[PDB]
Amino acid sequence: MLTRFLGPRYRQLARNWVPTAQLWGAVGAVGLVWATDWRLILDWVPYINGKFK
Amino acid sequence: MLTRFLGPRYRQLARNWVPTAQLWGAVGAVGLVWATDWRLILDWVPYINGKFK
Amino acid sequence: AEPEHDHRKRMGLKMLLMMGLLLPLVYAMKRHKWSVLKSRKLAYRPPK
Amino acid sequence: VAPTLTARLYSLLFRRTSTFALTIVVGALFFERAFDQGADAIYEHINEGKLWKHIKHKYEN
Amino acid sequence: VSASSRWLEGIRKWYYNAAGFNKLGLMRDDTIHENDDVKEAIRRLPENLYDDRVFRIKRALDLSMRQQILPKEQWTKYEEDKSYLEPYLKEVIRERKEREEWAKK
Amino acid sequence: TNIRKSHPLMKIVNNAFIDLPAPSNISSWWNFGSLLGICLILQILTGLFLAMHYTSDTTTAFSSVTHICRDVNYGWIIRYMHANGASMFFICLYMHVGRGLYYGSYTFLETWNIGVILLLTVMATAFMGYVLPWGQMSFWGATVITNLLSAIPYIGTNLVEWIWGGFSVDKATLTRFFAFHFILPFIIMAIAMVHLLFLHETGSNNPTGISSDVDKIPFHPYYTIKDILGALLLILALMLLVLFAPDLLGDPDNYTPANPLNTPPHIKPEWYFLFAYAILRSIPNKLGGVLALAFSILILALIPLLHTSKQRSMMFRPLSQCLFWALVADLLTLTWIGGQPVEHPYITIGQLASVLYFLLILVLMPTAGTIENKLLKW
Amino acid sequence: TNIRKSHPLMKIVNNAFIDLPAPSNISSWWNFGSLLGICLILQILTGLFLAMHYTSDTTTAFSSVTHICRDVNYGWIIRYMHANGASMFFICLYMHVGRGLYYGSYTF
Amino acid sequence: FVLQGQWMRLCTSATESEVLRGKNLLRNALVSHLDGTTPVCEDIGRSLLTYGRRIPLAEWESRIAEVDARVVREVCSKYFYDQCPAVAGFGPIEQLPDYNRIRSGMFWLRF
Amino acid sequence: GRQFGHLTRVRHVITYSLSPFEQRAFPHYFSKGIPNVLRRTRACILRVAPPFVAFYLVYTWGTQEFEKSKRKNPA
Amino acid sequence: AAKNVVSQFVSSMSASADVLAMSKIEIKLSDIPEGKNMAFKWRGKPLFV
Ligand code: HEM
Ligand code: HEM
Ligand code: HEM
Ligand code: HEM
Ligand SMILES: COC1=C(OC)C(=O)C(C/C=C(/C)CCC=C(C)C)=C(C)C1=O
Ligand SMILES: COC1=C(OC)C(=O)C(C/C=C(\C)CCC=C(C)C)=C(C)C1=O
Ligand SMILES: COC1=C(OC)C(=O)C(C/C=C(\C)CCC=C(C)C)=C(C)C1=O
Repeated sequence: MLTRFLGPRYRQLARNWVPTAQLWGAVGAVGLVWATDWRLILDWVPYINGKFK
Repeated sequence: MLTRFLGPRYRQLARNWVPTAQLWGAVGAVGLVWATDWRLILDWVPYINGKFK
Repeated sequence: AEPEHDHRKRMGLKMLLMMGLLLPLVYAMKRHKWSVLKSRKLAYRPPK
Repeated sequence: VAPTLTARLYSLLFRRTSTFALTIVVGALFFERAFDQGADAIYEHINEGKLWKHIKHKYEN
Repeated sequence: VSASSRWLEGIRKWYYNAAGFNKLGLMRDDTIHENDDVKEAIRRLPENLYDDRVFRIKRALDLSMRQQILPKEQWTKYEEDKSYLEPYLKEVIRERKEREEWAKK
Repeated sequence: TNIRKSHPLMKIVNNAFIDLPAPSNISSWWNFGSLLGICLILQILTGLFLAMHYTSDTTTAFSSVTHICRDVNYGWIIRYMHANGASMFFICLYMHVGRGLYYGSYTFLETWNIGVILLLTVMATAFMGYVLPWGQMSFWGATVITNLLSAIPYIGTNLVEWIWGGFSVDKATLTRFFAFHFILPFIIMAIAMVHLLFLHETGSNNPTGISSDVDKIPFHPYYTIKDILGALLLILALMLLVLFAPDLLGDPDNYTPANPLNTPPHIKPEWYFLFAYAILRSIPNKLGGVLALAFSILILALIPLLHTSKQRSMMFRPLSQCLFWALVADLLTLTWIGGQPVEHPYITIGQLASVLYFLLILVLMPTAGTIENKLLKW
Repeated sequence: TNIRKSHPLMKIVNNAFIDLPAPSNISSWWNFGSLLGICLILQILTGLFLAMHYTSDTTTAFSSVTHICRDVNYGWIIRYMHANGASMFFICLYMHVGRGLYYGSYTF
Repeated sequence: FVLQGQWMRLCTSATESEVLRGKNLLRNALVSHLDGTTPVCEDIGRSLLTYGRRIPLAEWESRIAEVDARVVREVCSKYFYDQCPAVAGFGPIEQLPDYNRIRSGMFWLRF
Repeated sequence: GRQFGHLTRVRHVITYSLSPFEQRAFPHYFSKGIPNVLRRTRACILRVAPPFVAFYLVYTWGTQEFEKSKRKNPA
Repeated sequence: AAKNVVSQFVSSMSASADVLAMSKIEIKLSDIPEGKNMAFKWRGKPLFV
């Protein structure tokens, strides 16, 4: 019965909020990465190679 | 400046509440006595001589 | 008696540098927001 | 390259709260490293008593 | 009347200046602590005085906030210091005291 | 409608930290309320992490405390943050009470009286805290203190032995003190909420002591950030203490394990009780000493009855200011004396300062208020 | 005005246990909320008294629990009230959730 | 709160249907107003002082027709998003929100 | 309780304000600033300072008497 | 009932493996010369001879 949110306006709504939902996810990611010191993900970043090898 | 509560009515008030303030004190006393098992005070009561000597 | 001695002073050094950076900044943040009030001007205009 | 400078920072990154956050998080990452090494080296210079001595004892393992 | 009265009057003037409400354009009655008797007297004030009293308090709280003070010429001068509240407060107290006498009998 | 304003949970937040009408002119001195808030949480958080390694048994008590500082990762800061936070909690507590006294804030009876209960509670809390490491000062402090209660006629011996769990400060006594030191700060918090509940019926007082309904501002940009800036200042003070001088306010003797046969020549409280300690020993009597010790704290409950001035604050009252500062100065003397042996100078000055403390609050300050009223023709 | 209705502290009590409009037909099954309330306090109280003798060290943990049941005056009931109260807390908890499920209470 | 909430919504999430309504309300306003010798005469005089031309209805239509949601959220953003307002209050205004709060309602943390 | 809009009655008071983004956070900071602190200091020294020196003096004397007392010449 | 549960919780803070009091220490007098105060441990308390 979630057919209430299915139409052109809602489709326009979703798009208007995508760059924002996408940028919020970049915030969440880097934020998770930097806070746990994600070895796997971090080692690829040019500077911040404070784990030598 | 507690001279507000000094007069015939307040004097009548005090008396009307005396038997009550007195009986409340009897309640408080026996209540204290029976709850701590006041040796000194209890030993005089006829029955309740469950401390023999 | 105090094995942590050195490491603590290294943190303490960092605590002083951080504070020296943070203190003025938070102060400026707070002054900026208090601005509205500090320069507010009042006027009394009664009838007659 | 000065009036337009904080202007660009605002235009490209501070306007949206999206970027604003992304920038301080990207900004927290680099800063941590620069402050850490930068302050270690200041703690390093005013001393020279700890593990500068390491070169001796070890290596013989 | 003479030397002595002026000396007590100048001691009072001295305390006044030291008290420093004048520096914030306040009047003595603007500094009174608000109990019921006082809350009622404020209520009984006429429109003009009430409005003036709020502006003064506001002027002072504002000054007190930025910890500044008024230029010396705008300080309230002692005995140019109208005790606008007094007569109202006095009557409110007198009214309360009568209630109190009646409450004793 | 909004979301903040209507939601059952958020309402409470909104009405306490967002839209709360606050006076526009409160100064630092009003920050100590939030700072006590921070100190309370800081004490609870570092307090919990310590409880994850601490042992409440005399056999391993000291050792577990040592285990924390050498072996437990970052156990040492946590331990010193705890120790120094307790002192920070008392500096803030004292500022707060003093602020209330100078400014007339005590006229909010329930708020203030609840505040007295909060003072007593953190005091009872910190005393039990200090015994936990089981140092020489922990044990002899525990001994000297509890034994005071033996001056209470006919009930005192049984009372002291009841809280001891024996005839001395032993095994039963340490574990006991752990449990109470764990539960007390939670109760404190529930009371701090009731404190804030009563405070909300009127809102805050301000430096002038004059009503501020005429000029209120939202707590929402102004006091959130001013409290923030202020907590940062509390952190500086605390961290300066812990990362540079962690024993400065501490006693080097509580580092020697408890020895029920070795009485140190020293024997003094933690600094925050030194004034009360000085008042206690100024009296050549067992009962009177503890009767006056108690009265030096419970007197805060008599203060609102001794308000005599027609103005609320001290901002406009010079004579009263002098008397107030003489109270603070007298309290330095009291702590200083309290931290000194009961030999020459010290006895008579600490004896007279005790009289002054009570002459000041009980007679001098009220009399000044009457005089001041008179000078103003009020 | 009253005293119950107006006092900041008593209001809360009044609005929660005195004048609170309650449905006239709730049955036992509605009692488990107050019973969980009692179990919570019972767990805290006996829990505190146990903490006055219990040791958190592997060396003396069991022994301290034994010390309580033989040596500590009335230590044994306190210990069993604690243990059994934890079970009572779960019987009530389960009644409560079930009551909510049967009756549709979850719609809140 | 509601006023500001609408400006931001439009700054960020303006949808197409409402923009057609806006355009439609505007086409009606334009034409309904230019009814009678008086409003038109006024229109001619004022236009020439400000535009140097008389802008024919067909052109205003063209300019209106070109507006879609994207334009609204871009044009509203430019003028409203995170900008300082001029606020004027008169009457019983104890509850007029503080300036900082009105200023903080000019941007959104969602966005 | 409290709220805004139910505090008190105020009439005929205008309040001009300016946005925080249009003014400086530290206007005459050292210029007007320092004079003010000196003035605030003058206003209060005579009320704060004296009690404290009285202690300062009682402290140094108190210490001297004590230390000098644990010494002795004849008898 | 209230008495009893309250009394029991109150009593839980007194006795234990703390009934000890044996001691009755025998002290050799020739070990303490003239002018000396020798302290011993007696019933958990210091005893001066
Ligand atoms: C756990 C200890 C305490 C906490 C958490 C606490 C928290 C607070 C908070 C948050 C405020 C509002 C902001 C402020 O003025 O600082 C406040 C104000 C106040 N507190 Fe406390 N406080 C505590 C201890 C005390 C003590 C010891 C007293 C004095 C017996 C006290 C009496 C007051 C009074 C009268 C006010 C009103 C002050 C005014 O508005 O001018 N409280 N407190
Ligand atoms: C419920 C939160 C708290 C817990 C769980 C807690 C737990 C502990 C523990 C396990 C110890 C022994 C470890 C040690 O000595 O470092 C201790 C010591 C102490 N705590 Fe707490 N405590 C809490 C809140 C407080 C409060 C409110 C105060 C009062 C400011 C306080 C002041 C002290 C003091 C003075 C000491 C002894 C000094 C020292 O650190 O060595 N703590 N606490
Ligand atoms: C510490 C555990 C709990 C306590 C103290 C607690 C306390 C209460 C109290 C006092 C009531 C009102 C009287 C009653 O109907 O019983 C209540 C009702 C309710 N509780 Fe709990 N309860 C707890 C656990 C739960 C659980 C586990 C659930 C289910 C997830 C639950 C969901 C409900 C619901 C929906 C109601 C409304 C029932 C109705 O009105 O018909 N609560 N609770
Ligand atoms: C903060 C209040 C509580 C405290 C201070 C506390 C403290 C203790 C202590 C010291 C023990 C070890 C002594 C023993 O085993 O008898 C224990 C055991 C236990 N407690 Fe708690 N507890 C509290 C609340 C709870 C709660 C809420 C529950 C959950 C119903 C709970 C369930 C248990 C259980 C199941 C045991 C182990 C079984 C046993 O009694 O041997 N207690 N508790
Ligand atoms: C042995 O060293 C001492 C302490 O450190 C352990 C103290 O803490 C105190 C004072 C403590 C309190 C709780 C006084 C308050 C009493 C009441 C009734 C409020 C004294 C005197 C002391 O000698
Ligand atoms: C308008 O006056 C007030 C302030 O300005 C001086 C405050 O700063 C605070 C701060 C209080 C906080 C953050 C709550 C802390 C309490 C606990 C139990 C954690 C309150 C309540 C207040 O009324
Ligand atoms: C009208 O419905 C209700 C009842 O009848 C079924 C209750 O019996 C209770 C009892 C709740 C109590 C006594 C509070 C206990 C909570 C704690 C944290 C101790 C409530 C709230 C209620 O709403």
